[PDB]
Amino acid sequence: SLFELGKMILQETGKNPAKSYGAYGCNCGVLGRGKPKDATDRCCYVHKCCYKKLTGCDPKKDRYSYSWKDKTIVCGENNPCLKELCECDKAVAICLRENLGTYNKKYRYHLKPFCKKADPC
Amino acid sequence: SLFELGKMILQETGKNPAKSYGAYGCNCGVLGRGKPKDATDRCCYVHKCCYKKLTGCDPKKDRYSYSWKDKTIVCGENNPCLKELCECDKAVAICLRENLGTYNKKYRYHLKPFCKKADPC
Repeated sequence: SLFELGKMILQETGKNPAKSYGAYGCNCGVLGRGKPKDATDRCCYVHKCCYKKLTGCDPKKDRYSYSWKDKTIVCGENNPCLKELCECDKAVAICLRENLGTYNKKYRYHLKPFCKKADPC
Repeated sequence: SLFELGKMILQETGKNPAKSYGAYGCNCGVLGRGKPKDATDRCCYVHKCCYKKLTGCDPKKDRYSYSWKDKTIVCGENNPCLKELCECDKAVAICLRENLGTYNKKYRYHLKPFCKKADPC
């Protein structure tokens, strides 16, 4: 769920997930995707395409288990959808840390109508 | 959808809905409900209970038609669910404006474990 997603982002980035990534660019936050503004936004773009592949679970509300082992997110779920879901959130959190170097606050609270439509995943 | 909701909030409050309400208190822009921290937070509590009453449509994704007539949000649906959904979103947008007077930025990115159990809808 968003709880695990936010927690992972916190663990990887060190950043408050809601403030930094609850509404950034065209892909991080509510609504769907859009043409990404930067690398950080593209992580969320990939993340939402990753969500699309999931069936049998709810990426927003369904909680799942993972552990923080050797400072690495280790998804601990047998159930395929939850396991894939975990790996989706793990990927974006890793991706966000990797591109924190070009994070730009100007993209926070970016408005959707000023995002160009996304290509399909 | 969340797009129409966001637009209403902007139209009513004049505020970027993400910055002001994307994470406020225990009910605004956060997963689940919690005891409202203030009046603005209470708007979002009511809004989520409002959503819960809906049968037949999806609050987050289902688009609906409304208009801005004489600086008033005017829903434009006959379908009961889409109509009620629109009114749900309309009411929270208005509620948020009517409570800007006690809006407090300390409730932004509010820590969930400070939230007590919400009353039932």
